[PDB]
Formats: sequence, C-alpha cells, structure tokens
Amino acid sequence: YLAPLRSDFTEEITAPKVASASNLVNEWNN
Amino acid sequence: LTTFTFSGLQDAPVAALSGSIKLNVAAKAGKAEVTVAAGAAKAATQVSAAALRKLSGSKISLAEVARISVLHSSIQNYLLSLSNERYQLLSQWPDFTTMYGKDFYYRAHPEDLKKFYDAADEYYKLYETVTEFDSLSALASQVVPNYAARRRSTVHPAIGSTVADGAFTNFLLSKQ
Amino acid sequence: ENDVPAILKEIDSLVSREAVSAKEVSDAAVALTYLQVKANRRLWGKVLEKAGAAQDYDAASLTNLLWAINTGGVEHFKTVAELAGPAVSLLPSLSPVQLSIVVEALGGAGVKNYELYNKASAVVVSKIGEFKPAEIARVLYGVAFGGVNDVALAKAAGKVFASTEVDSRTAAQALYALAKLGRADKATVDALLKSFKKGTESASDAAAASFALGSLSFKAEKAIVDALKASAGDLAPAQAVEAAYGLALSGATDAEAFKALFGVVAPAIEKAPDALEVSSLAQLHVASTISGAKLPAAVGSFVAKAFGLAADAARLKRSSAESALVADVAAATAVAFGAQYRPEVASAVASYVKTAPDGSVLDIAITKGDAKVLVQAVPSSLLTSTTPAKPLGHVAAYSKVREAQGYAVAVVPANEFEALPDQKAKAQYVLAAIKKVAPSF
Amino acid sequence: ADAKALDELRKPKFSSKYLIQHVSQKLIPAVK
Amino acid sequence: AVSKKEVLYFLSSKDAESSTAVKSYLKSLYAGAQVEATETDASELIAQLEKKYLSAQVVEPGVHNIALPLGESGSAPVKRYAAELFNLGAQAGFECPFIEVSKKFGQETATSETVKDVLNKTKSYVSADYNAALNEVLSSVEAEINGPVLFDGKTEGFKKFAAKAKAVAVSRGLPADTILAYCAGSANEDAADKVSKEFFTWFESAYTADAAAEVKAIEAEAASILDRHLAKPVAQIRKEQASAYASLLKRAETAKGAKWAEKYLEDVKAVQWFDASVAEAPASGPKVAA
Amino acid sequence: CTVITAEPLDKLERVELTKKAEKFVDAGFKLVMQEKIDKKLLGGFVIEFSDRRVDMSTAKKVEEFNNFVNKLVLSI
Repeated sequence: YLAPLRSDFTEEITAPKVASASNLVNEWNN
Repeated sequence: LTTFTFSGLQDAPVAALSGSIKLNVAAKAGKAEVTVAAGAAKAATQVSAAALRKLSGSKISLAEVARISVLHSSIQNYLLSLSNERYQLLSQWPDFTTMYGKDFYYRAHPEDLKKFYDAADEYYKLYETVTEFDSLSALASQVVPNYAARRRSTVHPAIGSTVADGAFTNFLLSKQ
Repeated sequence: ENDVPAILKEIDSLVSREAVSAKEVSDAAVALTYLQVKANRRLWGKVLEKAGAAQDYDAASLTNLLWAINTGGVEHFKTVAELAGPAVSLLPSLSPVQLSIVVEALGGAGVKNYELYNKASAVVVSKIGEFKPAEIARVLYGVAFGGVNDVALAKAAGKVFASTEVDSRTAAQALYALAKLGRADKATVDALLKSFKKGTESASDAAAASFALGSLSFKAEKAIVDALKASAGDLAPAQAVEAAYGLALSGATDAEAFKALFGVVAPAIEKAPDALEVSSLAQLHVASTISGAKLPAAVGSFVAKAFGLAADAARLKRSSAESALVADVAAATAVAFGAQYRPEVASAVASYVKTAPDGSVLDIAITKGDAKVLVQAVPSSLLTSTTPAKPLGHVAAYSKVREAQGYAVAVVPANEFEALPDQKAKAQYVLAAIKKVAPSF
Repeated sequence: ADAKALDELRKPKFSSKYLIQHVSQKLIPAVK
Repeated sequence: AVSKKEVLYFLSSKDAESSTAVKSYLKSLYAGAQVEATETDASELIAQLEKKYLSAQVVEPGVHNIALPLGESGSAPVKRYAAELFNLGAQAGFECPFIEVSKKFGQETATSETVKDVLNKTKSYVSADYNAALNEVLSSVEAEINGPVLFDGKTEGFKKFAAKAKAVAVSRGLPADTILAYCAGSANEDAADKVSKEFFTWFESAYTADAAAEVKAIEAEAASILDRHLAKPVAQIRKEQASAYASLLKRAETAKGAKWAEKYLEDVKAVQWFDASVAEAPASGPKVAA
Repeated sequence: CTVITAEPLDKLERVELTKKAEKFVDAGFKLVMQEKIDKKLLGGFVIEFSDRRVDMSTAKKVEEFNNFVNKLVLSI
C-alpha cells in the first residue's frame, strides 16, 4: 500500500498528460 | 471559520423539516425554549441568545482520520468506484450453469464445447480479479507519487497552464 | 422525560444509515446546535459526512445547514466549500434572509468561490432596499471574508448603514467586514458607531467592534470598552485577545478593561500554552505592551518570545513586492546617511540587518551611539484600500511595540515612497521621516 | 496502546517530508 | 527537534505533524527556555534555496490532506480542490499563483533584449502551443521588419508584435484587455472594482479549468492502471503486489538511523494499528480517544 | 586587459575592482584594464586577460550555483 518516497520538484508548467482510454469495457462487452 | 460569528436566535430555523426529527422553539424576545422530538427520545432545553454566541468561541475543527492519507483514500475511493462500474457489467453476464448438462454436452460440436468451457473459466478469472478489493489500496499508491511530484512545483502547487498563459500575456504586453 | 444524551444517541443512529436526505441531515445539524454539543465531535462529523454526501439540496435545508455550521462553531473546509454548488445553483431561488445566511456562513470558512460572491453581490446591489440591514451586513461579511475585495457592495452597503439606524450586532458585523476589507471611511464607520450606545446583547459584538476599530485605528467609543469590561466572561481566549488588541490599537486608557480581558486569557494560556495561535500570542503581547497593562511573570516572557516568533514568520514569508520595497527603502536609507557610490550603498544596506532584543530580525536598524532608529516599510497590503491610503493599525502596533524596545520607528508608507522620481527624492523622504521621529540623527 | 489521539491520527502518512528534510539538512550546509 | 527556521514556516501551517512540532516548541518556550536568534546571514542564493526546500516541507504534507475530487460532477468540488491548493500555497509562503508565475517570468528574462529570447527562455513556464503561436506571430512580424523585434515596448516593432499577441491571446480564449487593465491598475475605485470583477472571474475559470485538467489526468491514469490490472489473474496480482510491498519495505529497512526510514516504519506500524483497530470494532471505526 | 562589467564603473567600485583583480597577475603587476559594458551579466565583472578569461560575474555564479545544487540533489 506504500509508495516510493520522492524528493524532487517539477520545474516546468506543463500539460497534465491525459492518458488514453483503455479498452476494458469493449473487450469485456465482446 | 473566523474568530467572531454573527448568528444565533435571529433569523434562525424556527422549525424542523423532516419527520425523522421534530423541532420546535419558543420565539420570545429575550430567551427561547427549544424542544426536539426524534422518535422515542424527547429533549427540551432552554438556551439564550448569549448562550449561542458562546458556542462558536470554541472551534470544532473537524478532520479526517484516514488510513494512509486523505489523498490516497480519495484515489482509492475513485478506484473502487471504477471497479464497481466493471462489476456492474460482470453482473449482466449470461448464466452458463444452465448449459452444463449432458443434453448440451453431447448435442454440441467438441471445439465449440471447449470454447464454451473456456468462456466459463474466463468468467471465473474475471470475476475473481474484479473482486480483489485488497489490491486497490496498493494500486492507488502508484498514482500518488507522480501526482505529489506534480504539486511539488517550484512556482506554486495550484499553478497550471491557463494561469501561466494569462500571466504571460500580461508580462509580455507590458512595457519591456 | 428531558434527556440530552439519549436524543444524541437517536440523532447518531439517524445519520448512520444509508438514506439520509438533505432535510434529515439539515435538521440533525440544527438540533445539534440548539443543544450545544461541542463535547461530542464524532457525532458532528457524522452529520458533516452525510451533509457533504447528500445530492439533493433545496433552499430551506441548505440554509438551515449553513446556519448550523456557522452557529455551532464547526469548521471543515471540504464539506462547507462543497456546499457552494447548491449555493450557486439555488442563488435565484433564495430569499434575502436565506441568501444572507448562505453567503455569510460560506464566507466564514474562507470558501474561495468568486462566482458565488460575485453573483450574490450582484443580486444584493440590484435590490438594495429590499434587504434588511442585518442581511446586507451578512452579505458584506461573506463577500469580505471570502477573499473578494468588492467595494461597490461596500459603498452601496454604507449608504444603507448611514441612512437607517441598525442594530449593535448588525453594526458589529458591518465593522468587522470593513476591517477585513480595510476601508476606514469615517463617514460610514461614524454612522455605524452610533449603534453601540444601548449596550451590547452579546460580548462578541463589542469584542469584534473593538477589533474592527483598532484595525482601522480610529478610537475607543466609551461604550464598547464598558461592555467589554462588563462582559468579558463570554469571550473565548482567541476572541478576548483580539478584543484587547483592538482596544490597545485604538488608543484606550481603561486598564481595568485590559485587566478584565487579560484575566480570561491568562488562565487559558496557563491551562494550555499550546491552545492559541502564535498570531494571537503576538496580538496579546502588542495589547499588553501598548496599553501599559501587566501580565503574569510566565506569560509576559512567553508572549515576549512569541511576538519575536510571529514577526520572524512574517519576515520569512514576505510577499516579495515588499522585499523589493525594503531593498529600495534600505538603499535610500543608506544614501540618506552618505553614500554616493554603489559598494558603500551595499555595505550600509548589509549592516542595517541587526538583531532585535527578543530574537527577531529588523530589516533597517541604525545605531548612532545609543540611539536606535528603525525604518518601517508599509507596502500596500498593510495600507487602507481607500484613496487617502493611510496605514492600518497593525503598522502602528509594530511601531509602538518597537518603541517600547527602544527604537524610533520612522514608518515609510509606499503610497508616497514609490511616487518619488529619483533615488535622491527617496533619500529626502526617508530623512524627512527619520527627522520627524528622532531628529538627533 | 489503543485509542492514540486525534492529532496523531491526522498525520498524512506516506508523504515525503523527510527526504525533503534529509536533502535540506545535507544540501544547505554543503552549499553554505 | 526543530531547527528554528523550520518552526517559522510551520506557524501558519495546519497539518498535524507540523502543528504538534509548533506546539512542542511553544511548550518548550513556556518552561523557561530561550528563543534563538534568526540568522542574519545566508545571501540571496542560499536564502532562496532555503525557501525552496522549506516551503516544500509545508506543501508536501499539505497535499496529502487534500482529497482529489475524482469522479465528481459539478463545478464546486473542483473549486474546493483548487481553493485548498490556494490555501496551502498561502500557508507555505507562496503568493497568489498569478503573482508567483509573473515573478518567475520577470526573474527568468530580466535581461533578454529581444522577444525571441524571452519566448525561448520561458518556453517551459508557458504552454508549448501558445509558445509556438507566439513564434509564428514573431516570425510574421520579423517578415515585415527584417530585424530582431526589440523587447522594449516603445519600439514600433514591439507595438506591431503586441497588436497580434493580443489577437492570438483573445483567440486562445483568454481576455488580454481585462488582465492588462487589472495588472496596470486604475485610478478610481468605482472603475477598478468593475475590472477586478472581470479579472477574478477569468481567474476563477482559469484555476477551475486547470484543477479540472489535473483531476482528468488522475482519472485517466487510474482508469488506465485499473484496466491493466483487471486483465491479470488473481495470483499474479497478489504475488506482484506482495513483491513490490516487500521491495519497498526492504528499501526502508536497508536505511537505518536516517529519519525518513524511521518515520516510514512508524507509519507502517500506524497503518497496522489502523487495521487492527478497525478489526476491533468495524461498525464504529477506529478508536480516537477524546 | 579588458574588464567587461554590467554597470558603468564608480570611483570606489573601480579601485575595489583593481584591488580584487590584482590577485590574478602573479607579482606587483599594474593591470591597465579597459572597460566594456554588458547588460547580459547581472552584475559582477569579467576580466579578459587576452590569454585567459577570469569570470567573477554574477550570471556565471548563479549558473555554477545551480549546477552545484543539481549535482548535489542527485547525489542524495
């Protein structure tokens, strides 16, 4: 349940990087 | 909340709204007698206007006792609310236990029978993994560190592209 | 036949099921605040959980829930600020008393929703006279404390506050909203101050009015301070500290009232030293040092340390438009005592950063023998928002507490300092301000 | 043992805060 | 212990493990201890670095107390989320985010004399789409002038650049006139509040859309992670999560004496206490002594 | 020499400059430095000895500072 602790900063103000919609609902409906 | 509040016994709720608990007050000028009826227990105290202004002198300061974080519990609540939407389409799977008898075994092609039995085994796999709810608390700790590194900015935690674009148009369209 | 914890068990059983609607949880919160249930936190938390989770909200139930949240003294930013959705969506559907209760109770928790306050100020600036003055005082409180520096509402409310005589509670709410706004319009504050002549029905009335008058730095009113010396038993220590601070900033000499307000905060500090914020301990030290009142021997030294801590924390988190100002004022102060080239400017700027006696760091402090002269820079945030632009009462508070440490505080405001064309005029202004307080330099 | 407190349970647990503190206690003296 | 500059950032902070440090330091000062001197040293590079590594110790625990509004419909949960991030930034010593990114702009390009060097040095702190649009506007102005567009403001090359930069700014959806009239101020308050009440409505739409974009990213990431995880068999999930938990526990048991490993083990024991105390009374929840 | 600065020189600043730059020529040498102006440097100076370049500037100082911090934050 526990995460790798990171000690680093983001420098740029960038896009939030929206991932692609994975295909589980179409695969399970098929 | 602030330090001083300005409410109590003035434009107050004079009456209750739902039938699970019935409330009535006595709208006098100086004090007020309240009575509250919630089922089997009955309560009726008498408070003053100078007794509700002493109420907001101590702040409650409600806080959430979470297991790991309020952030991690929010991400885990979302993952469970997605796993519910997957479960609700495993709830509409057609029943294959009604096609196991040997009047279906021996009337059917053998390859189509192996495919049907593999479809039943695949449903048991999918339903046994969508109800592994002990693993969502370990899945939601993979979304946490990237997000926390995004909010650990050198500019500001709440900053984003639209605010930076507006401030860049302000900084650019000024003198030098 | 009249049993409080059995009906608290009934309410706790009520908001523990799955199907609590808006009216049920609103009624639970109202019946909690009518019963004064601050000792039981978890029952309040169950009520706030089921109040945030509920999806329907009509005007009456949302209004009663926000009333109970504000009056019960309960704060939780998530569940209160997530009620602003029902506040914006029913903002046409609210009666003026209901809209006042909603916007006041959402402005209390610091909910930063500008659309709600903007639309509520628009609705109340279209229908000005229809609102009773307590309702416009509530909307002024909610728009002021929500981070909105809305001044059209301030002038259109001060018109009504000057036209019709208002209550003491209404005028205290108006004064506290104007103090958070930082307005100091004497023509409307003096109209609001005639309401504090019949006696204050609550101690929070006179305490908040004293803090508002002190933060705008007008004066005492002779009836606020009598109400405070008469009814300083109904004040929380964080409220009574702000009362004494607003009395000492306004220039009060009634040390009996300071004795009354101090005898309810000093047992609270001696009971638990960790209960009050360091900003409140700084306000207590300023109130105890300006008015000449006394404290216990373990409390006076404690707030002597804590004022240094609060001034250091205010120094470190400087807004960096004030840091450029302190660099500018320190440069003009280095030039004003003789600096025609840059390395002597930098070496005189880097020597003005001597340490205070209590532990804090003074940005500009000059010692000629035994005479200590400090220069204070007041950027815009510690100025009054109106066009005469005088400094606020916390500026004079810092000046008068450093004067008790032995410094001649030459306060330099930045409405006048950054209008001078060259650096030599800034050195002229800094020398004119230093000569005004201590001309021995 | 059981029923610790409230102000001990409002601590967000696996925040970093200490690798930030382990850097800042070994970067700032090594950069002065 | 606390090292006398960590305490100064934690007074306005309100997370629990910092509030208990403030209250322990004030209890130490109540029993006759002295407050140390704040260091009158540490020139502006080390001072800004200490700010950068002390405000992160307020931002980082203050982030994990802010519940994301994941999968919520409406505009109020996103506004609550961005309001809590604003209050965290104000408690961490940061300013208004508009003012802070403006200060970062003016700090990065204090001495870039042409508009191409301004637009290339703050390429990161602006969106790459808006930067590419400003590159094409800059080349459209340089195609007429055939000189570097000077970053001066009174030069006619910069005015012909600005008359198209305002055009691409209103084309991008953001009102340039409102922001410019706010940040340049005005004389009378009765016309200054009427531009404040348009700039702050743009600003509320701005941080609402930015926090909503962050929430949409976390929603898409959680949907990707779950739609990958539900394809696996149960035993692969169990053994890979037990292996990852074992490796990340060995990373903390490897380091000894360091503060983060000790706090990591104390937090693991607190999580196990939470599970055991829920197991002791599941209908009531964890035991909180009041 | 050639002294590349950021601001034009002042009389005490110039003699402090020829005091600090004297510790690079390895005797009692009388540096007859020339003055140049460069707004790109954020203060400080740059000596161009015509055989070597001594960089006492501020932009080089903050670049070496940021490289030192970005070299130490990866070491921890």
